[PDB]
Amino acid sequence: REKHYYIGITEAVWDYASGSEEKELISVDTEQSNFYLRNGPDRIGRKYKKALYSEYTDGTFTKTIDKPAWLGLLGPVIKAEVGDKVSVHVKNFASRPYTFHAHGVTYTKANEGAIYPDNTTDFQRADDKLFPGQQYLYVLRANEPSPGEGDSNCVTRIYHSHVDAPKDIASGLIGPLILCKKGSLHKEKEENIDQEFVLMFSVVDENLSWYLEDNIKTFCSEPEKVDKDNEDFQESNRMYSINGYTFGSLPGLSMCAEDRVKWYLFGMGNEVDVHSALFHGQALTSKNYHTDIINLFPATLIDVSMVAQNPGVWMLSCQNLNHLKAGLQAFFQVRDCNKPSPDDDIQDRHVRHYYIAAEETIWDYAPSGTDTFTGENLTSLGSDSRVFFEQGATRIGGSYKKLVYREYTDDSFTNRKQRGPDEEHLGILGPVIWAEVGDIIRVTFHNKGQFPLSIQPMGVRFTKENEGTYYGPDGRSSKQASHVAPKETFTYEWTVPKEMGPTYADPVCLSKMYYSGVDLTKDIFTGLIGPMKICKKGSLLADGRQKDVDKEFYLFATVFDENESLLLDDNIRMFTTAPENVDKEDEDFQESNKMHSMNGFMYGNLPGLNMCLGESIVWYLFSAGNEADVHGIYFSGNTYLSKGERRDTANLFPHKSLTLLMTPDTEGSFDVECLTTDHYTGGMKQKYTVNQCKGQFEDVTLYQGERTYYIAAVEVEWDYSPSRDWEMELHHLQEQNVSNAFLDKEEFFIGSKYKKVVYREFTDSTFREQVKRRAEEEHLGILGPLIHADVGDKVKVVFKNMASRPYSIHAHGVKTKSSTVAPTLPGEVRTYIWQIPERSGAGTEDSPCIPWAYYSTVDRVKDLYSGLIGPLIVCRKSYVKVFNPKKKMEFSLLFLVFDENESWYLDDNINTYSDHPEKVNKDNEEFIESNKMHAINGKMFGNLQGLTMHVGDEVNWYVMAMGNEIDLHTVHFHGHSFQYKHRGIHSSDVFDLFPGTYQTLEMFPQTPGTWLLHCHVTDHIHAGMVTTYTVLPN
Ligand SMILES: [Ca+2]
Ligand SMILES: [Cu+2]
Ligand SMILES: [Cu+2]
Ligand SMILES: [Cu+2]
Ligand SMILES: [Cu+2]
Ligand SMILES: [Cu+2]
Ligand code: NA
Repeated sequence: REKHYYIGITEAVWDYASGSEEKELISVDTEQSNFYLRNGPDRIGRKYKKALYSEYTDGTFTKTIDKPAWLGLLGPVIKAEVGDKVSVHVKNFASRPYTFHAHGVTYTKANEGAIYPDNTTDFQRADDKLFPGQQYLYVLRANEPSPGEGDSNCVTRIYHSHVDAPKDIASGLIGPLILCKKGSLHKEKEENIDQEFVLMFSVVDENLSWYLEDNIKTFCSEPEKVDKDNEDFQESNRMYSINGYTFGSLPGLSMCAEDRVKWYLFGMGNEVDVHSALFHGQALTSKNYHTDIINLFPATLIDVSMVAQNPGVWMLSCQNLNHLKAGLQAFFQVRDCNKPSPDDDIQDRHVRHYYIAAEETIWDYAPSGTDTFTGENLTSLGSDSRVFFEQGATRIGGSYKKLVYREYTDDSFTNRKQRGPDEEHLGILGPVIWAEVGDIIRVTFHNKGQFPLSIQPMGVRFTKENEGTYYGPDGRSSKQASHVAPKETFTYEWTVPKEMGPTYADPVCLSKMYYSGVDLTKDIFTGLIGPMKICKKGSLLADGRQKDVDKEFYLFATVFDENESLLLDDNIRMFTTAPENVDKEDEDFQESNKMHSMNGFMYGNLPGLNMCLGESIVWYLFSAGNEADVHGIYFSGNTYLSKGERRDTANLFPHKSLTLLMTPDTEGSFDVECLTTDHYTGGMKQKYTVNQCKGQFEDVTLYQGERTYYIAAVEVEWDYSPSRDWEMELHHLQEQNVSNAFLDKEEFFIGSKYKKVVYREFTDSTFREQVKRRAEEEHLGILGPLIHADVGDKVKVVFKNMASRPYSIHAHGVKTKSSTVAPTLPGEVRTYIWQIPERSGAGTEDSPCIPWAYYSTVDRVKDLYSGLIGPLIVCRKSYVKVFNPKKKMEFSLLFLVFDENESWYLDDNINTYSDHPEKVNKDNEEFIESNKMHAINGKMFGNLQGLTMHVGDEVNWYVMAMGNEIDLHTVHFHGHSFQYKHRGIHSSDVFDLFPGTYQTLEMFPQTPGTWLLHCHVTDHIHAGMVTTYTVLPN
């Protein structure tokens, strides 16, 4: 279809609380409320000026069309079906240059709506910058791999200005392009959908807007008492919002019961935006998999379905805790329009009645007081583990009073039900609640604590009465469910109807959690968290095991803020011997009580994780917390399959829950750990053990071929950005001046060139000749040599250490002989046996070539940041089969903010490169900035080159990301979409990366021009994690 959309960039004042409330929110008092919505002299408050898209009838732009209540500040909705030509008529009524850049959709270089160096001119910059008053036509065609085969009828896509996109997004220009299949739409609305909504979780940083100057003068009553760097002031401008509606203010979300609702969600913003949206007491599914949470990061695109049940009014919170108490809340209002309900009638309805008590104890994050890994007493002088565990003056140290759930046999909470053999790993986790689809869970809860508590589950049904978090006004009579008094008892009825359990395509049993629901921002962190496990009808033994599985495990990787324990007070009394000197707001104090743990154990001390070779293992993982609970739970040595995909590493977030299926092949003592730099060094690393419980020769199956890459570790001047002309043209085009923290040399600072240790390939085993880097290998940079392998091989890596301290080399997915890597001393040279079984390459639903990282493992963290990272691709042994022409290209992309401050080569870096080596205060955080290098494949600001291809090629992009907590990255390709999974059943143009995420992205280029490739997180675009790839016209 040929479609037209009239959209105008007007300027206006946007109210982030739109009256008149005066609601009852979770973990929010009016002090919180005020921090953000008072209001000068030194505070802008609750209304700001923003530039916003608006819909009109004509290209006269003389009458408008009202944007629905619930849209808030978002531009109007552009629906497009496949092959439609959409003509977006724009008029810039605002006071500055803006644009209209679309996403899941095809456009020439003069319908992009975006401005960078792309080699373009004159006729192709009419898109790139609409000056004030100018009108423009943006021509869109719905002609990518548009929605996937396995994607649903319509998917979430966005549009926004791209002059300085963070600053244009901040300023209010952002809106939804819903993208549907040919031809799902009857009268602009998906056939057989009753309700269509769009939501944005933006932490909308109004400090970054173009309208701060205009906003401080207009709203701050005394504008020279306004240090724009006032830590506090800045944070007073961070509107934790849903369509720009902070604190429960989002209006217009009402739906009749039994309505089919599509929700078109997306993240937007910066490092701070680690969302975790929850639609309270409601049925969710994404791609015919159940989802309880919906995480969203910057520009994370995703749709979901819901049949709206349970008339009433419910919270749509985000359970990132720091987000939650900055009021990232809103309500949706499920009607009782009296539609007839299709009631099965699940036969044979079973009742799982549990007896749990909340009570007190001391933990003992380290029973052993040592590091099973390094061997050391955790408190040794200089150790990274000391900080957390140190005791005396104003440091609590190693043990904390915690409330924790525990199981009792019955009614009278008198006999326990003692922690059995395999339940040894649970630790701080409460007892597992479990059920089948159709059941009726009940939980008799008794409190034996100082404070009042509850049990809020995740992903079961509960009537209003049973809801264990309080909020309103929602019409609740009893507050008893939500508030249980420090020695009271309540019970506690949940149902588990079909829609809350796992689907057709889902695993057997879903990973879930239950927590205490009074004040989430303290009760979970206090120890009030247990695992839950809802399973398919009859998939469970009457004892509660999965019918065909040997061992089940549970893991809760969270960072335990004791800092917000209900009992911080109680602990400062009970364990500091200068309690009067305890400054609760002292950074260095706060650190002491951040127990980076798994099941509340640290530095190797988790018992229970024990299994025999080749057993059916089913791991259930979950997490909770805030934007520093990004995780990569990597099992060394073994891998798992989850919904037909193969990895070894679990990316976890607040209220995320993963079910992993594993059958473990190599025998030994292997490492569960968080790849996230800080969690490792801070003690998030445990052990599991595969034992020989019969055997019994010593190989239990297979291998075939044998390949020999000659690799070497060396040791070189790495410039991160040798030209600057790209950066220079960028900033000249946007008319910005800007100097750069990282790159500019300053007085005392480094800039761009740093000594690093890179992997390289060598020809013989003499290493006198280093392989020359090809021409379509030249895009790799800091990466080591590409390593191909096929489902069957073995890989000899012969590794010389042409470096100056012990390194190693090893790869994810890959298999070896038993649970150990060998170090490789300088000058010395060594061989590694990487086996490549069935469990190292694609799974059912994986596309055939899948990448992994190979990296040093002397010092996981310091080695990795120093330069030692590479790609290993593990392709399925194809065929006798097909012949006649293909064409094909490959690109490995590694997204990493390289912490040069962690380099072994830092000393030498500083001495060598800085103008004055004396002025370098190493803890200076002007400096910890200059040396955080934001880069794709070790290169920045268009100095990652020879991403080059031709129209009609078949490109596989091997994207990976490693590193810290800051290293969440969102990959966006301008011009083109892509697919993932085998064949290409899911399409998107933003792929979400964290440390331990590796994925093959199938792209089919088709448009001549030079196109941009950024991380969509605001800090990283601006830091220089960006480049272009060129597509050429045959
Ligand atoms: Ca352009
Ligand atoms: Cu959030
Ligand atoms: Cu974008
Ligand atoms: Cu990024
Ligand atoms: Cu784009
Ligand atoms: Cu962009
Ligand atoms: Na404010």
